[PDB]
Amino acid sequence: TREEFVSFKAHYGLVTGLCVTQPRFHDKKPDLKSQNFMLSCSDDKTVKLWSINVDDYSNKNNEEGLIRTFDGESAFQGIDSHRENSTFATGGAKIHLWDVNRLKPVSDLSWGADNITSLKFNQNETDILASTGSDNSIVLYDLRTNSPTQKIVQTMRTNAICWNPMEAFNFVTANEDHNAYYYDMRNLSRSLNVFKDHVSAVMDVDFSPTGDEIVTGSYDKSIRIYKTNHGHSREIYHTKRMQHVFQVKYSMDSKYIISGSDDGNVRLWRSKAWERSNVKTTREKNKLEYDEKLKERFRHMPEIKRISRHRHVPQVIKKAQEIKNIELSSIKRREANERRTRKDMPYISERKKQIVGTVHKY
Amino acid sequence: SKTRYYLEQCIPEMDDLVEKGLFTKNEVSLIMKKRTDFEHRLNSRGSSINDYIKYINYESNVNKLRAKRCKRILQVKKTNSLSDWSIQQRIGFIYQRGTNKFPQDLKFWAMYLNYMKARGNQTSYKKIHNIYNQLLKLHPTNVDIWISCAKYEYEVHANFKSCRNIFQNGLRFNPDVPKLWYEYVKFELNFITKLINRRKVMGLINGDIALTIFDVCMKTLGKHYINKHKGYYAISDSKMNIELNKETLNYLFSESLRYIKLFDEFLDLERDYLINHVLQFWKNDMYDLSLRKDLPELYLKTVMIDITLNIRYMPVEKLDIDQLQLSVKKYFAYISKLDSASVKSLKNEYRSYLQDNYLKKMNAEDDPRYKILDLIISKL
Amino acid sequence: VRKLKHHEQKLLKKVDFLEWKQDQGHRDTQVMRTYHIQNREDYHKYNRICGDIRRLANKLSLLPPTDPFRRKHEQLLLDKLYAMGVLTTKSKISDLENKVTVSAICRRRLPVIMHRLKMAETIQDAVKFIEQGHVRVGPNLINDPAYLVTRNMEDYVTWVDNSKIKKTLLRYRNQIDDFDF
RNA sequence: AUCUGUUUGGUGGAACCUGAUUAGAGGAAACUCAAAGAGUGCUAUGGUAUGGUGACGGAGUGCGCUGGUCAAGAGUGUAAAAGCUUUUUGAACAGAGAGCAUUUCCGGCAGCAGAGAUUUCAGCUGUU
RNA sequence: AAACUAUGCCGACUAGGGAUCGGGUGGUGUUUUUUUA
RNA sequence: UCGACGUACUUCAUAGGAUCAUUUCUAUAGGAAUCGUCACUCUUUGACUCUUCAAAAGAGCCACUGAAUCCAACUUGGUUGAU
Ligand SMILES: [Mg+2]
Repeated sequence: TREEFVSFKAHYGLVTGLCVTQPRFHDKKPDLKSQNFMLSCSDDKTVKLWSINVDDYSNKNNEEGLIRTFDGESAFQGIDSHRENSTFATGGAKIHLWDVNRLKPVSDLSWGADNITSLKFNQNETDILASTGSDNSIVLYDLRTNSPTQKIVQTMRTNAICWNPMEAFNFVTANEDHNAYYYDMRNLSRSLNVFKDHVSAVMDVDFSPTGDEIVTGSYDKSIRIYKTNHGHSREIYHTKRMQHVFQVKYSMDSKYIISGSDDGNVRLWRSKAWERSNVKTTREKNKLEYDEKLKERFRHMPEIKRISRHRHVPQVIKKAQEIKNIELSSIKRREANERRTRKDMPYISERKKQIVGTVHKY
Repeated sequence: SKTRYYLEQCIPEMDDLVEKGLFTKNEVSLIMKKRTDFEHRLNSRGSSINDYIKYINYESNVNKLRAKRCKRILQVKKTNSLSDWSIQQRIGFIYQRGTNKFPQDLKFWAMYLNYMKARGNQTSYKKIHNIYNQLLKLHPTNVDIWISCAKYEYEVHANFKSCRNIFQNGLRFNPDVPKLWYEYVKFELNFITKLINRRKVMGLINGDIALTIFDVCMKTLGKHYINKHKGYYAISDSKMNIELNKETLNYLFSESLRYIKLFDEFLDLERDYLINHVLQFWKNDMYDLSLRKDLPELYLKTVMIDITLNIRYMPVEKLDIDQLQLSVKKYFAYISKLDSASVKSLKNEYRSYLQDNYLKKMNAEDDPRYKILDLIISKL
Repeated sequence: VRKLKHHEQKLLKKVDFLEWKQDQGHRDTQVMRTYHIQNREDYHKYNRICGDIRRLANKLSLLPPTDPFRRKHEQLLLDKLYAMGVLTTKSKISDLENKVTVSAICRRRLPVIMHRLKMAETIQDAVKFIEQGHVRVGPNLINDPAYLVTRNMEDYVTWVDNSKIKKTLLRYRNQIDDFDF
């Protein structure tokens, strides 16, 4: 209905994190059917647990508002919750593991003195966690050992992390070098894929629940959608009223995209623009299904490429791409000249360029 | 189109028929042309259930023709290939499509059930249960369905546990139908007679439950009969309410008498004890009406059954004088409490009963009892 | 063709089975209807003559304005066309382009001039009377409805002497003299 | 009334002017033949198409799944409890058709006797 | 004697592309050359 | 008659927004359309026949064979009542 259940003035400062969780108190079972709970953290050094009345079910017929508060020594910057158990983790000057039924962090995790900017729990191997540091690093954790596991330092900071819902050991990173990197947990020396279409920093990334697509929000006032098997966007979404895309999410049906910009509006988008939400007759379904396979077969034809890839992007983005394309051609032309005379100048794959180093060598 | 998909499903069967040599390609073509018209008929607008019946009938003959060519040409009872069960699988599919399209037609459901029951080996009894489950949900208020699956699982299966549950559920939906009560009681005692005979059989080689159903039946049938004949509202006038009370007593009395006839069938059970429970039921005043005062005609029949109760099932050979005296002793007891008009009618009926059952069937010259019977009849 | 749906129309914008660009707007059919031309190619035969006039005028215009040759020929062409009746006025030389048209030539056909002289109620009626041999120009009967009448010859358009139409004209006014007929 | 001449209604529609139209304007007939527009009616129902290629189906067994009862364990709470949570386990019970394997039997052939209207199905014995 | 058809938004302001002049660092292999400088 | 001055008088600008124009896209993501037909009702247009205002011309002559109308004649009903 595009309407609010409730509005809370949660924090005096900035809301630096938010997650929707289903708590399990030791002695009490909350009415998950009639109430939904959300955890918020802010730079005022507190984490608050809220309760909201919902109308999903009519099996009943309150206690709507703040439930519990956690105080912290330092400011918080990112919050996420374990799916299976009630434990949740907050990222500030130190990444802390919390339990819903304890007012203090049950365990403290940290690679070093560097602060953590974001974190995201794994969706299948729920015991695994990944975090982003201000020192251009990605740290992997495992709650089964209650310790960090691996760390890689990249050329630029990564703003957000998302785990593949269908591949437990794969995650994508939103990076500040105009790129998004697809990584394998077990071998972090090399990336699986690189997405290069954006012209400003990528600020958030999200996997479709089917796992075959990702959506990236950028500081260039655009939203791009990528196929996991291709390194270039298939779509760009933009509006004159959207001012800085800071968050992007997929609806759990994979049919819609929710984007939040700094102008104060939360917009809804179709994952596929040409699709519609109505239930289709069998004749409709087959004709649309027939078209999709027919389009895939002739995608390589010149005319079909011309129309299919044509999009109207804002003028600022267009000029950025033109200037960006010229620079890369000059760099490629220039390295080609250098290789003629330079005896020892190796070939480095694009997937391995962004990695400055890894702690545990293999 | 849907038709083309269904026609292509017939192709693997037809490849088999040509391959085995039973049918020639020209003959196979003729069958498909006839099938093509039917499948188009079913998948189009204006289709009726008769189209499904026609197509099922046609497929059955094709099954027969294949069978006879199989013995004539192949000289084999069964050729282990797709052609054997392809027709049978198809006919079942036509039944499913027709039933979904036209659930209202109960005749088609019966044909579907008879067809699937007939091929017990080919179709598991589990599938038969699925058909009944879907049918019962669509028509909960048709008792003939409830008894049918009850009868089917008492005879083909003999699962009194499931059959009892069917009657339990059927009466839950249709408490106002006397017929379902009659069959459940018939099943209930049928379970008893079969049980006692097993005990009797066991010995050589080495009823209240129905009455409770009868009691709840009479209460429940009364409530619904009152709700009917009253419409949306109650009846304000007192006399009219009395009449509605009279109708249900007579309506309920006819039902009770119908059960009385049922008990006679069962020799193993103590019919006299079972009947006496019915007589005791009517002794109690019901709906503020007394049988002796308000409905004498029903009362005289109530008395008459009691008079002959001890001698109802006694054969002429085993006729005991003492038991007859008890019947006559009962006979005089009621006359002292009855009006003259009732006594005369009651006297006529009892005299006819004794004359027809005992006097007319006995030789006059051989038995001293015959003289005693005449003296009683003369004195009655 | 059935009315195209929205998605069909966008993909079939240029489809038109009844109007084509080479039709030139069906100007020929419109002019044929107005003046009841019965020969399909009469318009395009007239069109070629109009083009010949316009071609000559364009070439004449490109000669220097003070040329004696240019002024002589342009006046001669204006003199001749006015006499035929194709041009209503002789004043303006630009008329050779703007006001030289097939309708101007068609407007001098015998059926039309009969209509303007009120000899017939409609151009179609005039064509029928010509085909039925009621109309003479001078002493010659003309059954061709495409005869062009010059301004001078428009004075001699009249009915045939023994025409039944003439009798009705004179009988209506009670001025019929059977000696003449 | 060889009185009077205004009004109302019908008939008629010169001139000027204004507007619209023009291979002039119309009319009648239909179980006639065409080209289009709008609305309405009809289960108009494959979201991934029958239980089945002896490549199979039926019967049985085991595994799997479901419901609640009981017992035990863990957590929480208490002076000790009672009480609450449990994606912790086990027992028996009641099940669904809703999956997975299973060759243990049947579905070739002859005979015995039964249920139903010469044909259909069920049971038993011999045989491949 | 001179001018005589011109013209470019501006700035405290971002990232570039090709070419060129002067200097410096590195690479490489052709001109060059050899203990006279 | 023409000039200069004075007086009087006529004329001349420019904007904001939307839509339609590319056999998708007129540049904008704030917007709306992707289905192999079976019937019924209504409405518009056009043919064929005939016809009015309203007339005009007949590819023309003979022979045979049918049809329709109006009179004459006859037959039925009719002042006890036809039209
Ligand atoms: Mg404008």
